[PDB]
Amino acid sequence: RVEYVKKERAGLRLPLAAWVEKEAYKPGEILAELPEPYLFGDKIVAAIDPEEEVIAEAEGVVHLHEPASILVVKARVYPFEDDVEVSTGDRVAPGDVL
Amino acid sequence: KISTSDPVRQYLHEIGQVPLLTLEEEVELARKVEEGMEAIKKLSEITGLDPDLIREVVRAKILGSARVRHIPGLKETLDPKTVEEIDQKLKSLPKEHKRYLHIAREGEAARQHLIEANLRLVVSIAKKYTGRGLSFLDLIQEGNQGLIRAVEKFEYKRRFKFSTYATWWIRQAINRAIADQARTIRIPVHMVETINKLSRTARQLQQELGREPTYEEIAEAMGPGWDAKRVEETLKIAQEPVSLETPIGDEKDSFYGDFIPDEHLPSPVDAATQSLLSEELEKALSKLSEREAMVLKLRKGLIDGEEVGAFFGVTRERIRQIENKALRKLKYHESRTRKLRDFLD
Repeated sequence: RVEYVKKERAGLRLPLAAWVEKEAYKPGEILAELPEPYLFGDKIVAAIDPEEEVIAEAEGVVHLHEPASILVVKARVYPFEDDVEVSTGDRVAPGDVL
Repeated sequence: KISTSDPVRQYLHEIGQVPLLTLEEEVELARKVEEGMEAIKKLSEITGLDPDLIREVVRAKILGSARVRHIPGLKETLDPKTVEEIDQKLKSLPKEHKRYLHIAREGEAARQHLIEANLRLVVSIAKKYTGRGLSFLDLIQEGNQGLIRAVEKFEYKRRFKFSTYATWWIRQAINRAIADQARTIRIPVHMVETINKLSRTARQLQQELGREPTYEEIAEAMGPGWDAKRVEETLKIAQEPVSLETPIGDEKDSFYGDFIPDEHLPSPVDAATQSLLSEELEKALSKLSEREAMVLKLRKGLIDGEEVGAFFGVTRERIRQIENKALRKLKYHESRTRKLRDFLD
């Protein structure tokens, strides 16, 4: 599990910057965000944002360091339902009994 | 072994392993704590459960099992069944409200985390309010309580960081503690500052006279309503008590409390008094008319110290009548057979 990211290139990261560049959270424009080769999940511009902020007006910010904290734990993405014992873990996406 | 070092090492070690970054970590945790609040409230909104209950159930699941609920708070929340029911409804909260549940817990977590990290802050502060009359550990502890207090009110929206905020909320907690627990006989915070002012003033007055100020100077230098009676009083309250058990006389084997006599206890002389007094008082009380003798015997000797309100139905004129005529016949025959004359007191 990594944490914050600056502005070398933004790709595959969480919902944080989504609202920043309104193209993807306002409308479906994250695909066109890839600039010029699209004519010839997250993928942002070539490298336009450099802060851990909220972009109404660049006000709620925090320019700093990016952690890489390795958690030694097992990560399950799509657990399924087996009712022998009480439903353990999770369902695909809807139900979360955990 | 010895207690200061162990705790110092204890939290200094954990800060050493986790100090909070200036901005990021404190911001992070802060944001999470607040969201917790907004979460818990929205939870109360949708559950109809008091935010106090929603707060205690997320606490149990993140801070401790049935063990922490049963011993600390005696027993109103069923150790298992109760808290669990509460967690079930939280689960039932669809995608929308379930979100707040998950946030609340993570928030609560952050909370404790921000609290751990800024413990060096307390100790650094608490370090200076040392020789006030409280143990360093006691001092750090109250200050700790103070930092927890801060956590509840910090608004991260207002850019200033927790450092400067904790300082105040801690310094307040400490000073209070110093004023409330430091002495054997409680003294309100006002009397405290008063005594500090009194002390400080005596200092500036020691400065030039070469004469430990008579309580004249102190009154003057202090201000508006200060007089000799006031300062002599304050410094009389300022002297802490003494030890009923202190090494006395030549320090060999002398314990201070054998010297103090006793007052309520009837020294033999008194027990003998009450015996004759009551037997003789009881002999007279019977040979009389009960009407106004018992009235005044009971009104005076049975409940509390009202001529009119002393006699039942018969008005004042029969009261004074028999009171003063029986009281004198009683006194004058007691003058004959002198038994009472020798003032039992």
